[PDB]
Amino acid sequence: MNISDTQVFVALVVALLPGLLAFRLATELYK
Amino acid sequence: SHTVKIYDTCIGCTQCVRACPTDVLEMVPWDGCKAAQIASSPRTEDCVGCKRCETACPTDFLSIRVYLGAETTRSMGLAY
Amino acid sequence: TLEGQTPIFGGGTGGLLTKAEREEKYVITWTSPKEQVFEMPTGGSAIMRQGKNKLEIARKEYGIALGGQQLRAKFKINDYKIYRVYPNGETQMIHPADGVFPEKVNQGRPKVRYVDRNIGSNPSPAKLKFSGVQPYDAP
Amino acid sequence: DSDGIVTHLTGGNFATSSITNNGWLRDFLWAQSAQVIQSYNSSLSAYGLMFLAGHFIFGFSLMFL
Amino acid sequence: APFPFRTIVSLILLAGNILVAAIYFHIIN
Amino acid sequence: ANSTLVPCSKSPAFQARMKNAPDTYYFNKPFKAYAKYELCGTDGLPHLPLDRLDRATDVLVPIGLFLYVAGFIGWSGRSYLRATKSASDPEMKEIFIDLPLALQSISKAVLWPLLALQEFLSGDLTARDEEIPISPR
Amino acid sequence: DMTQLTGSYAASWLPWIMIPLIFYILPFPVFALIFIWIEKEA
Amino acid sequence: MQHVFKYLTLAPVMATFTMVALSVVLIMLQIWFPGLQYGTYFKPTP
Amino acid sequence: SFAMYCHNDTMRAFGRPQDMFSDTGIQLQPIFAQWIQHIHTAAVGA
Amino acid sequence: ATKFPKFSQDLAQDPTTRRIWYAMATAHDFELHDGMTEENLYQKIFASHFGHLAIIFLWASGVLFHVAWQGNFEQWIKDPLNVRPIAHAIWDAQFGPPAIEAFTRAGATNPVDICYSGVYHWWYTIGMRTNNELYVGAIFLLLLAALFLFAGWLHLQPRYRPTLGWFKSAEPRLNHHLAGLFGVSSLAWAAHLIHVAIPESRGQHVGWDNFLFTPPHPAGLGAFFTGNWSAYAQNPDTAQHVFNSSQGAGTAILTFLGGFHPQTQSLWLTDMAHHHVAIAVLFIIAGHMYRTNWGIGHSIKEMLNSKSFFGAKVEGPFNLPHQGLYDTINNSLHFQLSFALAALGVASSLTAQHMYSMPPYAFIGQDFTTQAALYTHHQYIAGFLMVGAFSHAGIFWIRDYDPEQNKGNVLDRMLRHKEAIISHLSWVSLFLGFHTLGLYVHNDVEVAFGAAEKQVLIEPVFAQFIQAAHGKALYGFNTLLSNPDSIASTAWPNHANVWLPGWLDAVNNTTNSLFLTIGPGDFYVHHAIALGLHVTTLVLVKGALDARGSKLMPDKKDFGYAFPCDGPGRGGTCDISAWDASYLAVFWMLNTLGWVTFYWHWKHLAIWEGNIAQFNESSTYLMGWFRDYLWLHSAQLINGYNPYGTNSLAIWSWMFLWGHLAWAVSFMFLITWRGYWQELIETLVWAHEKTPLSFGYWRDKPVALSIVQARLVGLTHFTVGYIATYGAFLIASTAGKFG
Ligand code: F6C
Ligand code: F6C
Ligand code: CLA
Ligand code: CLA
Ligand code: CLA
Ligand code: CLA
Ligand code: CLA
Ligand SMILES: CC1=C(/C=C/C(C)=C/C=C/C(C)=C\C=C\C=C(C)\C=C\C=C(C)\C=C\C2=C(C)CCCC2(C)C)C(C)(C)CCC1
Ligand code: SF4
Repeated sequence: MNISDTQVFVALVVALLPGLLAFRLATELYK
Repeated sequence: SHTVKIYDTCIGCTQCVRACPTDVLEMVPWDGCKAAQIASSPRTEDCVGCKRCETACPTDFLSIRVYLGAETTRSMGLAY
Repeated sequence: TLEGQTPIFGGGTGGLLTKAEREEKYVITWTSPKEQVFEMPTGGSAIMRQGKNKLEIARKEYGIALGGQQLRAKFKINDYKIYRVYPNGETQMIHPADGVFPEKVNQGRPKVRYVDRNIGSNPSPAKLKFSGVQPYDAP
Repeated sequence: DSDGIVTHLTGGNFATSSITNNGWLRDFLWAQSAQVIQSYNSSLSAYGLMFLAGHFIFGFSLMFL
Repeated sequence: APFPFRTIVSLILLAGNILVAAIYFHIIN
Repeated sequence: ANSTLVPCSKSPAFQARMKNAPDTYYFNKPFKAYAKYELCGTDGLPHLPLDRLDRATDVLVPIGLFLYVAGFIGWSGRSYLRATKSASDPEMKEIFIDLPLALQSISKAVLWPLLALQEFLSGDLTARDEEIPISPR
Repeated sequence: DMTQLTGSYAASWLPWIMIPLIFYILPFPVFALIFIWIEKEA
Repeated sequence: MQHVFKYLTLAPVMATFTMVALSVVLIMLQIWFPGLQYGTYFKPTP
Repeated sequence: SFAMYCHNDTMRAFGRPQDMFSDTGIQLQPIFAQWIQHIHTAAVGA
Repeated sequence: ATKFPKFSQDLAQDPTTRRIWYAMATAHDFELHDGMTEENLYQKIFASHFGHLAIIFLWASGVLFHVAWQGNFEQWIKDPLNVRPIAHAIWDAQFGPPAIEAFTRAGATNPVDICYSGVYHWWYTIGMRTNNELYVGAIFLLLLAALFLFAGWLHLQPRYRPTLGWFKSAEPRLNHHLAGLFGVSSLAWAAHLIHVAIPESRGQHVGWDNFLFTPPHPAGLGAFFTGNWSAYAQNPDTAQHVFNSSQGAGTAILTFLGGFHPQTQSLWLTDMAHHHVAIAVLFIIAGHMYRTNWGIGHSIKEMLNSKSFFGAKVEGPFNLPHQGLYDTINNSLHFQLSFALAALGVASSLTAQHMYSMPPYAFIGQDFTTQAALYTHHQYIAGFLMVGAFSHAGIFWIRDYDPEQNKGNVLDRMLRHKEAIISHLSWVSLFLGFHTLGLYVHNDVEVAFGAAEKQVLIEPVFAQFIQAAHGKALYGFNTLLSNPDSIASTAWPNHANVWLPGWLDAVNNTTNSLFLTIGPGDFYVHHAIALGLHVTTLVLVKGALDARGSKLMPDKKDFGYAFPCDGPGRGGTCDISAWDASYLAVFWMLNTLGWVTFYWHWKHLAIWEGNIAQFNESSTYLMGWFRDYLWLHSAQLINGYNPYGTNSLAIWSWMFLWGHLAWAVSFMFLITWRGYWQELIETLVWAHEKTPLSFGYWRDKPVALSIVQARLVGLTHFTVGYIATYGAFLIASTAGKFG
């Protein structure tokens, strides 16, 4: 029994947090 | 542009100046050698970096050294 | 303005390009004792006129090759001059810079990019870290 | 044969196998090299030795190039 | 120069090689 | 003691190869030599071990024979090269072999192990470090 | 059936849209962004 | 004639003569004593 | 010439032989060479 | 000029397409950036390392998420020996029905890939059982990566940017990384094995919901504090234990049995727990060696600069001058990176050599394709790391080494006899190459002429003796551990060889890879490997030691690490830079690792087939490798698709040709050189300018790739084709004949 629809959607929303922080770090390193 | 330096071991044989295909080098008065002249590189903006001058230099080690640097249109030898 | 008659040439594919009209162009002028056939720097043969000639070339190396290896070495013509022409019309004569050919020593020429040591005494790059000075440029 | 029926050396596989270079790799290079790859301990063993000799010189040349 | 410190370490290391070869040749167990 | 190698004359796999071998010059006598003298593996092929105090001459004879010949060639070339250095045109002596000099170098190289020992003891074998061309560090 | 791409996993419609998006929808706009970035005059 | 003798002492000529002479020696050793192997040299034929 | 071979490899790997450049798929008949063969055969009367 | 690249005005003023190429190539060379200071160099690197750590955690999160989402982990638990693990689903809209059916397997109803990384076996051993547990781990790694991404941004803010002195404080960093990063992490992992993994292997579920009140051992922590440590080793798992069940399961948490679990054929979980317990203690002790803030502890600078050995005057350690080295390493990031890459390269080789022989994961030794993939993966990575160690060693010589502060020390001595080092490495390479190749072709001619008995077949007696010394009684030797009466086997004073009965059982088991039997075929290939190791070292060492200069180029240090040449003068100077030696060494590293992985794969293929005699009789001549390994095992790979249909190997067939194509393209970049293409590009420039309706025009003037860039691009195609071609063959030839 693999993960459900809600778990996949939750992982997508959670992955936004490292996504935005990756952008912040990349732009900071560009300075 | 490339950087062309002339060191004190130059013997003033004028061979580097004759070998230059873009007239970067000229011979100037000097007193450090019997020929009483030394190579100079006043026009390094026209230097392409072919290193023909180093090939022509008879001293050991080279009295003239070319250091390839920032590339421009004329240093890349571009007719376009 | 640069005066002279262009050599007889039927056209070629190795002539000037957009760079001549946009960034810079070069012109080589010389005087010949007779009408004779020479080789264009970018391929093909052209006929230089009886009087004084004027040739437009894309690169400075073309003028040094034509004037140095053909005009002087082959046709015994020693009065060729190379000009740099800008799109705005400004023209400066760049070869020979002071009227004397560079291979012949001329008084009043300063020493440019001369290092007062043998090449083996250049400092190690570790000594010049974070200073922006190359070993060959070190005092 | 006596009836005029022709069986070809590779059975007419050029039309369907040569249109891909996997077919060239498999049905031409791999399949038709069986004779030279299995020529050891036979009269064709010289061709087997020269098959490896050619491979050696090709790789050897890459050092210079 | 006899190289004292050089040859002492060399002899010690060579002694280990001989000792291992002794076990390998069934001279000692 | 080693048990995975047995004498070839007692290896059934080797006997199968011996029986099935072609009856030519290349297999008649060599197979008999392998049977008496060689140790065979489970595949029936002779194997050369280095874990035997016995048959040590089987290891030392080929090794010593090669080292003497290789040293003979090396000493012939070295002594010939050293003799041509004093010549006016040593390079010309290398594309043109000097027969009297080559024969002399070859003759002395027969006793190369003795000559090399004498040169090493007298310090003539090697040149000093400071007298050898090197590149800047 | 095995005549089409399917998914027994949760939200199998996600590869149906994400594969086109990442591989042949967004990459050209992304290349345009990078191209503008690397060609900007100082 | 002395020029021909000088030619025969050339490095390629001497290398060819030496290589051929050594090749012949090794070839005849294969004909007279085929199948020589490590652990078999200088042993009597069984 | 070559990229259509790569096209054929990908179509065959996909299990889509009908999309290949082949006699049984998208045909590329060398009609001019076929025409020459017919002309040269009919020239002698065969 | 252009804004891009921000770090180089010299590139930003370049009017050609070379500007874009070189910006990407020098973006991470922070030391050459415009106006770069030493403090800003370390601060930028420190934040970059946070980004790389986050990328690793995101990568591990993706592996976990796709298995929990599209894999078959729970089904694979019930039958690990017969169920194919699923990597992820396939969504390629260009698939046809035959391709969809071919890739629909392993119990799935959609096309899937078969995992070959071994993560199923790893997660199974460490106690993971459900897809929800994998999902929670994936979510946790997403948050962990977010933490490190924030940390990198935080440590770039003005108040949190560390000073240069903080980066240069070597002793506190060594103390914390030994005791804390290595020791405490090892202790925490042993805790996970004791508290979670071991109970889960005995049918008992331990998770965050019940681990606080579920002791791992009946004796509890009282046995630890009272000195009754032997209670933890009592009642181990029985030889009839069934993994993931309580049948035949003991209660011990720290045993030292040795050998393998009889069913899983992998290392005992309780053995691994005691391993990381002992490792943690050793590394925590090692983390107290150097002085930081309390006087006690060694000073590395003092140890290197020391000149007195209990009063006696010595040059230094081993009577060798090590003075001035502390500043050399501490100021050279390339010197530190060289050691770090070399250590990781050796560790990656040791991982490959020890994971196949002593599998640490349940049933992973029976997943033949996974075993081949993991060994090849970590050996090739090790080879790349080894090249990098010497590459940055050559960079150290040019950029960070100065003779004045290293005068007369051990580093200077190496540079002063570089000719002896290089010439002797050349001799070893020539000796190995002449005789290894010569013996191969001698065996080639004998076998070809029907005289296989006339082959030279040198027995690897020295390595066979080592195997016997480790307990392998097959060879008949009676030395050390293969001799039960030997003092090594008995351990006469204490008889504490509680490892030996398990170790000997695994050593003499004929069904595992622990000390595989070796014959003459194994002797020759190790000497091929030795040749590859010595030549690749020769190319790398010669480049590093000649980086400062040579007779041909005395002033090479003034030109940098990577330059094309010094012109056609002085005979010609192609590939003269130290970078070019690293470029040449990658070819030899690929060739050496090719020989290594060819040998590992063919030997294991014969064993898995049940045809060990094939390898033993054919590996002694090169035609046996070419015929019975390459030609023989390519048959099923190249039939992944054919005029009759497609199977699951169609991807490895297409990738097999894709690797050959990339390899072929590299030859163009490597054989043809720049000036040919620059002249061709000039002709195309003319054509574009004279063609109507072509309104486009280059903002960057098109130029041929630079001389150095061509070597890099060609090497990249050569390497990518090398890896892709062999990876496809390795997977297809093993998975096509097995699970
Ligand atoms: C931009 C613009 C432009 C234009 C317009 O405008 C053009 C045009 C021309 C004409 C004139 C001619 C004819 C055409 C053809 O056929 O070929 C091509 C094809 C195609 C397809 C090309 C392409 C086209 C265009 C590009 C289009 C685009 C569109 C798209 C879609 C976009 C997309 C975008 C996204 C974002 C991705 C040509 C050519 C040539 N090219 Mg050339 N281009 C250009 C671009 C480019 C680049 C980038 C490069 C690099 C890669 C090159 C390259 C090349 C070479 C090698 C050659 C040859 O050989 C040729 C010749 O010379 O002959 C004679 N070139 N061209
Ligand atoms: C390193 C490596 C290697 C090695 C090491 O070890 C070797 C060795 C062997 C042996 C064991 C034998 C016999 C020995 C003798 O002879 O013995 C007598 C003598 C004496 C005792 C002594 C002698 C001495 C001398 C004379 C001295 C001089 C030398 C010189 C210097 C050399 C140089 C010269 C030149 C060469 C010309 C043999 C033989 C064979 N082979 Mg074999 N090898 C090889 C190489 C090779 C290659 C590449 C190939 C291809 C070509 C082949 C081929 C062949 C064939 C076909 C055959 C035959 O048949 C034989 C037989 O049977 O087997 C069994 N393989 N081998
Ligand atoms: C003249 C005889 C001679 C002698 C005594 C040596 C001696 C040496 N060479 Mg050497 N070499 C020679 C010729 C010789 N070389 C020639 C002709 C070449 C060109 C192919 C080389 C190429 C060479 C390389 C590339 C290397 C050596 C190395 C070495 C050293 C150890 C390995 C060795 O013995 O070489 C083994 C032999 C070879 C590698 C090839 C030589 C084989 C040729 C065919 C011998 C020719 C002999 C000559 C024609 C006889 C003429 C004599 C006659 C006029 C009387 C050692 C100092 C190695 C080194 O520096 O290690 C420290 C190393 O890397 N040599
Ligand atoms: C680095 C980890 C990683 C990797 C390599 C992959 C790989 C893949 N994913 Mg995936 N995924 C991941 C993490 C990862 N996943 C995570 C954490 C999630 C939960 C948010 C998802 C959710 C997800 C969905 C919903 C789908 C895929 C799909 C796919 C496949 C097609 C690519 C795609 O559509 O991307 C889609 C990617 C996302 C929706 C988000 C990815 C988020 C990760 C963390 C980004 C990682 C960025 C990376 C580290 C930076 C690279 C730096 C650069 C220098 C290389 C491919 C096998 C598709 C598939 O299964 O096709 C069959 C699909 O539909 N993924
Ligand atoms: C026209 C040819 C073509 C095209 C365009 C595609 C396109 C695609 N196929 Mg595909 N395929 C084809 C032919 C083709 N296929 C054929 C002929 C077969 C055999 C029948 C297959 C079999 C096949 C399978 C079995 C799978 C695909 C998948 C995919 C998708 C992933 C993209 C990809 O393949 O890698 C594109 C690669 C990248 C974009 C690289 C990502 C960037 C990273 C960061 C690079 C990092 C490099 C790495 C670190 C270094 C090497 C590491 C390595 C050693 C492990 C994509 C939709 C996969 C899928 O479903 O994806 C969801 C999948 O599982 N295909
Ligand atoms: C932790 C390991 C590590 C670290 C921190 C570094 C760091 C550095 N290396 Mg180094 N290196 C390493 C490992 C490492 N390397 C290894 C293992 C090797 C052996 C292969 C090398 C070989 C090497 C050479 C030969 C050179 C460096 C250079 C450099 C410096 C500049 C980086 C650069 O050129 O810009 C960034 C460069 C790139 C991004 C290169 C592009 C990518 C290449 C072509 C790989 C091809 C991509 C492939 C298809 C897919 C990969 C995945 C994809 C996501 C990229 C920098 C300090 C250079 C230097 O200091 O100049 C003086 C230099 O010349 N290194
Ligand atoms: C099949 C391919 C191949 C082969 C055989 C070699 C062989 C060699 N390379 Mg090499 N190399 C190659 C490809 C190859 N390379 C490629 C593609 C690259 C990338 C550019 C390199 C890069 C490279 C570097 C950077 C270095 C080498 C070195 C070496 C030598 C070390 C091994 C040795 O001494 O063995 C012994 C010699 C051999 C096995 C060569 C074959 C000898 C033949 C068989 C003797 C036959 C004699 C016979 C009479 C000839 C017939 C007559 C004929 C002349 C007409 C050796 C000559 C190293 C070196 O020179 O160190 C000494 C070194 O530094 N190579
Ligand atoms: C027992 C044995 C073994 C082993 C051995 C060994 C281990 C050895 C070592 C050795 C060594 C460790 C050595 C060293 C050396 C050193 C040096 C240093 C040298 C030198 C030399 C020289 C110098 C030479 C010279 C010469 C001569 C004499 C002649 C010719 C010429 C020449 C010049 C070359 C084996 C198993 C193999 C086999 C069996 C037996
Ligand atoms: S060629 Fe060399 S020696 Fe002659 S003038 Fe020029 S720099 Fe001086």
